[PDB]
Amino acid sequence: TKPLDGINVLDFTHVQAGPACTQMMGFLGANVIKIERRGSGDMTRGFLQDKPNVDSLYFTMFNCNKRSIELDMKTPEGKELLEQMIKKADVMVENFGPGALDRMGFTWEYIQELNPRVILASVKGYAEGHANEHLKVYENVAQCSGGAAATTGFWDGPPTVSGAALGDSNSGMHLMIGILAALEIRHKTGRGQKVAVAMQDAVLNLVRIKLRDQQRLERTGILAEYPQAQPNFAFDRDGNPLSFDNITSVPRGGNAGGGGQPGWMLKCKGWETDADSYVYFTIAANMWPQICDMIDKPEWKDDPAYNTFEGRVDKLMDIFSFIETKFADKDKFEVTEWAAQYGIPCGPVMSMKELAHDPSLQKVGTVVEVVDEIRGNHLTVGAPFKFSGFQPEITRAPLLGEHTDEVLKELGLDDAKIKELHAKQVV
Amino acid sequence: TKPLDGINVLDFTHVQAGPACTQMMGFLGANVIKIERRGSGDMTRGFLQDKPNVDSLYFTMFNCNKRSIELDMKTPEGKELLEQMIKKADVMVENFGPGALDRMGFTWEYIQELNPRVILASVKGYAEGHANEHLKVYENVAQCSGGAAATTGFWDGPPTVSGAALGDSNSGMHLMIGILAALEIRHKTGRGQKVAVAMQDAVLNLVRIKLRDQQRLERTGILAEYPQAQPNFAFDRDGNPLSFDNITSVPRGGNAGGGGQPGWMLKCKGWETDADSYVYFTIAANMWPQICDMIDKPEWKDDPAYNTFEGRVDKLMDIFSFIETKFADKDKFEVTEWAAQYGIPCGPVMSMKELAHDPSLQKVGTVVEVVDEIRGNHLTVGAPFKFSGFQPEITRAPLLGEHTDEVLKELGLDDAKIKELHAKQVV
Ligand code: NA
Repeated sequence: TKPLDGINVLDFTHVQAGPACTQMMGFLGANVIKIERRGSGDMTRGFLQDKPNVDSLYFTMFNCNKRSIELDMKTPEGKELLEQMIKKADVMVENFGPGALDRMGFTWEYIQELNPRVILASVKGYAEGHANEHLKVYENVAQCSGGAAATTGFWDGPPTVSGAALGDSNSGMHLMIGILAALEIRHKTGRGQKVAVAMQDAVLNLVRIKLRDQQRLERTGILAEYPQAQPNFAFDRDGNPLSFDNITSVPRGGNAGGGGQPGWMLKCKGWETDADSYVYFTIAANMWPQICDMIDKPEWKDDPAYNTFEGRVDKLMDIFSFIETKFADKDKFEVTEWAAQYGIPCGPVMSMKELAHDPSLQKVGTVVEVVDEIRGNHLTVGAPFKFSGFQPEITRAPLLGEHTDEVLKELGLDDAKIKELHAKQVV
Repeated sequence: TKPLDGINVLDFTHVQAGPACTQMMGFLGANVIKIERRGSGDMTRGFLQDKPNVDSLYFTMFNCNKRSIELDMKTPEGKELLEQMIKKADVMVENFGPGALDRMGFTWEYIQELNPRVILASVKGYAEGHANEHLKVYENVAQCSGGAAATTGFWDGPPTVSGAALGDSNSGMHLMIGILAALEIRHKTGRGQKVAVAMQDAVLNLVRIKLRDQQRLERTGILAEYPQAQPNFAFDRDGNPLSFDNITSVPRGGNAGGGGQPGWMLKCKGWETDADSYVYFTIAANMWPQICDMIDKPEWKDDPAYNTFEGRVDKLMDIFSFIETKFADKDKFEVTEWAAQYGIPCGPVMSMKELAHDPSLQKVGTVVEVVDEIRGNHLTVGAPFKFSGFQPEITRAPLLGEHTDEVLKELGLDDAKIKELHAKQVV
């Protein structure tokens, strides 16, 4: 028994945000019917393919546990089909532009008329009511709109995008929270709701720690845990000093700790010829004696220039630089093992190659080999929530229109009618 | 009616990941009782305070819509009190070290006996059964473990952390999905489950697109949309040109498009003195004619060297450099409007200062002013999901043990018993 067994999802989504939401629902047991445009379908199918005329890894890794039906929703027969499907549905998920679904003939009011129990879930770029609510947002545009780009990277370089899908998949996971919340009250009210997530808002949620920083900066004029708080440390491209004297918006802090304890990205053996030969090393305020033992600096234990966070503000980047010299002949795994002996939070920069072939992630079901006889097997990320009572069973992504007839038969249509729909090119 | 009205949460969490989960449940109506250590409580209270002896902004921005009780769980009386609270709870939430809750007297097995309906939810560093299951993980350590640092930043720079809480808040939002899914299944089964989210796995879920890229690279030996795919553009430390000939793990691509169309971060007027005077500019394949119009390059519309993705691969960075020269005397909002009249979605980098005081975000309830009559008002981020049926009502964060006696009275304790517990230093 899986959490969303019996939950029927009408899935209009494409690209990444929406599809990530409905795929993860499918991993938890939902019956996901992906409605695709006749003859082309989700643009990810043909987006950066690795084999010619085979659905891409972009498509397969975001569309497992779904069935595909092709539908021309601009036809009268298509609209009648939708109406029938909505009456069988628990959740409708879409990421069209503002007002698109209303123009297709299906307002929220009309949807409620068709099915009082159906939840309507949307991914948007900007929140409804925002000055910016209508225009488009790709992955990195949301990262920029939500404060992530401005606070990511280095003080002497540009705003920097995250490799993680802070815009797309993050918004999809946020929409999943919204949909599940709507399911929970429906047990009381018996009624579906409209739920929407703007990509800017999903990013801003994760950037909450930097809105803390903005207020601290306004109130106090300094962020003591940032590199720029160290006198004479940070400079711009042209050699101008960067101190909090002149800083009015949360700056980029390089590899500083964020919402963690102070930390830094330190080089390990092989860093010149291996881009990922680094650890993240933390200096937790309650672990200074342990650190002093590790690096053989007993004289730093009782010295007030070193043994409080306040004392270290003027030299912390010097301390990271010295710690780094201890790792010069050790790889990242052996530095991680060394720090762990002291209980010091520290871990490796894992490469994508290391992650793809890691035995442990395959053991726990986080990296999963999907069985696909048509395209060949591939890896995907599984469910990142682990449950005592069940396990996902991940199955291959559908071919375009693979399940059209199967789905129409479930709506009780006879063979003659299915033949008519094909002949009319409705399906 | 709010989704989680009547859901009683026994909240052991501290720092960021756990508290972000329980706060957002509170925003959706949950009754959150935060169990804190007598005398000190959640470390965020005293972490980077902006005023002496006043709860920090880290604390207040992650602990609205909660009540605080102080409890010594090392005492037999405290353990008995916990047993009573567990019997009235729907969800227990924790982010202690591995085994820590077992050691304080409450194994999953014991918990099930006390209350067959209760859900136990945990934030972990690595998943149960992982080779690294006993490693301590916070924020940037998790960004490193889950593939984000390896794939964020520049090819000639270090692995780079996101300013967004990819580790902590992201893991908390993933746990909330798990909890809501456990509630769904409990409606059918009548039984609670154990759910857990590892920070590595929450990060890797958002890094799915780079696991796409790792398989593409292994299968084909190139990622055509990356800057390194342009011959003689990207160089290493020593001045040698990088190419995918010798790249076997997904590299850092600077400000390339990720899951979006090809893009780059482009300077606008004032970039030397304003760190956030930038726009993200996307070159979507079927927008090339509009882009040619915008930048007055009519020759490029019909030239096969320029008018397809494939043709642009050997010079895309040159094209970006050229487009950037057109923005040198325009600010990021002027550039965005100029692109928008050609139908081109361009995105400004929003500073934290701009976001904190943006009218629109306060209009839609995404940035919210909390009325805090104890500490003075502050801003926070609200619910990033917007519902037709209700609005969150955000109330200020609790003082340490502010609600101890209130909570004990709800358990059925009389004033004499409560007085005894205070005297014995159990609360
Ligand atoms: Na030593």
